[PDB]
Amino acid sequence: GKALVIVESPAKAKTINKYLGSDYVVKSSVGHIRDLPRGALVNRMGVDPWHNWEAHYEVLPGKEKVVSELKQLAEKADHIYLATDLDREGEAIAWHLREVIGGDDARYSRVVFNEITKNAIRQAFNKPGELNIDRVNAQQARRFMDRVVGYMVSPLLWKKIARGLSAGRVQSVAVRLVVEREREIKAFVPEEFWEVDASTTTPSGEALALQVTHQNDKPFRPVNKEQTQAAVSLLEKARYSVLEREDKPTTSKPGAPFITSTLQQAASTRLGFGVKKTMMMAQRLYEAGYITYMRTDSTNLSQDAVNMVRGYISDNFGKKYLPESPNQYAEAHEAIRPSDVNVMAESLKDMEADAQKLYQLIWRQFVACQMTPAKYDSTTLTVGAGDFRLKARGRILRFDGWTKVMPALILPAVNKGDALTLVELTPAQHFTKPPARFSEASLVKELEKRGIGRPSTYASIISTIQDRGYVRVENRRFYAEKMGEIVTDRLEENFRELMNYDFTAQMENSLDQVANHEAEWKAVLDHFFSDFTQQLDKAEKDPEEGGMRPNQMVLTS
Ligand SMILES: Cc1cn([C@H]2C[C@H](OP(=O)(O)O)[C@@H](COP(=O)(O)O)O2)c(=O)[nH]c1=O
Ligand SMILES: Cc1cn([C@H]2C[C@H](O)[C@@H](COP(=O)(O)O)O2)c(=O)[nH]c1=O
Ligand SMILES: Cc1cn([C@H]2C[C@H](O)[C@@H](COP(=O)(O)O)O2)c(=O)[nH]c1=O
Repeated sequence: GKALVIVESPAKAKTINKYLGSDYVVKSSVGHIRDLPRGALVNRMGVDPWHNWEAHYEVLPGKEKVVSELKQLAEKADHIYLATDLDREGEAIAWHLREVIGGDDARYSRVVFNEITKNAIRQAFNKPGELNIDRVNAQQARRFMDRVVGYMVSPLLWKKIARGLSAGRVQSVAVRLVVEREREIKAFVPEEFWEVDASTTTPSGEALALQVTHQNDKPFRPVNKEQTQAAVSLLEKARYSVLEREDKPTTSKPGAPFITSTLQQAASTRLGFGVKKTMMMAQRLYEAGYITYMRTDSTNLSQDAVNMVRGYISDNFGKKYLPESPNQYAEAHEAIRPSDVNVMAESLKDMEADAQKLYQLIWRQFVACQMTPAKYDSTTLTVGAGDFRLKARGRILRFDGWTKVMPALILPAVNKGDALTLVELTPAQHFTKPPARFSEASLVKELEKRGIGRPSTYASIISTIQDRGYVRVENRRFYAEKMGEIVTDRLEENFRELMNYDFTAQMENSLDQVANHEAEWKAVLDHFFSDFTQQLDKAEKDPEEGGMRPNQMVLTS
């Protein structure tokens, strides 16, 4: 008569089983159990846009075994707990388990937790919740419209452009961003601008480096060899002196604990990890109960989490690193942080080196976020030389603050009015450089920025656009393929709304309204499908009627 606890993976089962008494029987479904696959089109999609979005879910291959294994486990249990992940997909999976197993809805509870620890599991089963149909509807809505775009747009692409090509509701918009970035880079015309550095000696022979900033009180920006040399000869004869000294106490505050998007960026910048790699390892860490749920865009930290880390900072770093009050970064979810701050990367049980480095990265950002600011004494020397003004910036670390948890890593003395002796002038030619190429994690950042992605879809978006001749990662950077641009233009021309960034961001909002009972999923899908078929209908017409242009290059005749 024990309770049945269902999770989606063996790894998560093992971890949660350590925190559930013998009264519970943990069992992983190891997969989605059930899911989707002119009536022909409807059957292929498994969803019917014409019959009020009636769906057709069938158990995945070899899962009928898992199904028949769960039912009998349920008949021996007084209650079934669906402990799927906390996001919508997880809710949907919980729904699929409750549907497939059957029985009284009262026999089912929906436990929510953002980390698999003793206390988090206790709090989750002490106040078990109900399955939220709206989050399930929100998830299915997303899924249904992705199926519609993919299965209804792709065919048009095969007929008009080339067979084998794919279309993705959000994938096509992600690609568009890369394609626009590609075109920016292709059209960019580098511009030449000069800079002039001056080496000088303070009264007491100390070396001081300055860069000219003003000439005639106007920004010094020579654009060629002659203008620079002309400025150089004026500068070689000028008398140098410190027009003014400015000593200001500055500080650098630690960043907020990680959320999905920032974790990916930092893992990509500091560890060279790609999005797929970071998310796969994040999941590994989360499922082993080492970090909080890795799909979040909430920077909140629970009081226990904050008090725990503050205890760590206090014992391991000291009073000077402990802020008076806990840092508050601005839902109900939490940031990606380690579950136990006292567990070090080196102490993780079965995690490969890279998974340890990701944890370490998460741990440090977490601890640092709750530490005091670093203090520096910033100095700004402004030097006058004839009609020129030169600058020298520098700072010395007074207190490392939060930087103490990061790996271990000089303007001379001079008073206002002191004369500087010129030693050498160094003119340097530079050129404005084209916009940086998106990186996997950098594209996500842009996606988030535009409210296009979502914690649990960012990674899927990145991968899903990568193996379809549209865009490719070369040296950890995105490059737009010819087909990518060809398709992106076709879609921009005949599926404007679908390709529009705001509308795409708005759809994410529309999905949030469904998840929050502020909109009905079918009506939302109806509206999406309405705008969609209208776009699609004109796209299918001959180009002479405003239809999509075939990817052809007609000869002279
Ligand atoms: C997570 C992490 C941060 N940091 C420091 C480097 C950055 O400071 P500087 O910009 O002053 O170099 C800052 C970046 O934080 P984020 O990774 O959150 O962006 O935190 C490390 O040195 N190593 C790490 O592994
Ligand atoms: C799994 C999944 C989750 N989510 C999200 C967004 C929110 O963080 C959370 C849903 O929670 P909410 O119902 O309380 O809004 O999960 C998506 O937007 N798409 C998905 O596919
Ligand atoms: C080209 C290159 C990028 N990167 C990174 C850092 C960032 O995570 C990402 C690109 O982001 P950025 O445009 O903000 O620099 O890829 C490396 O770590 N090494 C490299 O050699």
